[PDB]
Amino acid sequence: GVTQYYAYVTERQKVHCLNTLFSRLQINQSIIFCNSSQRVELLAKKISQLGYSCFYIHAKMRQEHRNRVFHDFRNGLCRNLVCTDLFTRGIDIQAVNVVINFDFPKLAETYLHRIGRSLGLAINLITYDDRFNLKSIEEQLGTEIKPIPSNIDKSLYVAEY
Amino acid sequence: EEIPDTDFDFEGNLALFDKAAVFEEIDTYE
Repeated sequence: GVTQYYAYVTERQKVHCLNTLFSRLQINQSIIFCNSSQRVELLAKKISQLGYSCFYIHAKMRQEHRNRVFHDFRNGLCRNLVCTDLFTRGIDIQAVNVVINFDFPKLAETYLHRIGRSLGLAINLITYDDRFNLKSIEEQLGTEIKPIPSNIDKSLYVAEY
Repeated sequence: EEIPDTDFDFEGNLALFDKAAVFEEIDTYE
């Protein structure tokens, strides 16, 4: 029940792409992954400049800070969460129906821990430099990540549908 | 930082990546 897609972008395109996703997807809540703590804080600052509420969570924080933020997220205080690879036992927030890999992971085990489990969309931002990791992860998981279509069926991720 | 006034062109940009052809090149040479 998670539909996986990729957009092909360059680093300089990623934010405009992300703004278009925010604009056109029927997001209830979303989780956005980056490949480091520093880039997480950078993207949270940027999402806030584009107009969207977000929280953020990363490896360089006290555990209890992270727990409270995530409890505040679960209760709907913000609509988007920006984070690093914090999930071990899966994502059990029901309202999250769109997960975004702002940075594509390197390892298949990283990718699995991001994408289990939003009905939901997993949208991958793929650069030329991610090409080997895309192939490796597709092969290891036994999965296909399809190109993002111009119209995403609402029945794939909006629960009223 | 670069944000045009129009929606991001997903479709044009996906034409810049011939996924199945790249993968085959990867398997052949890389």
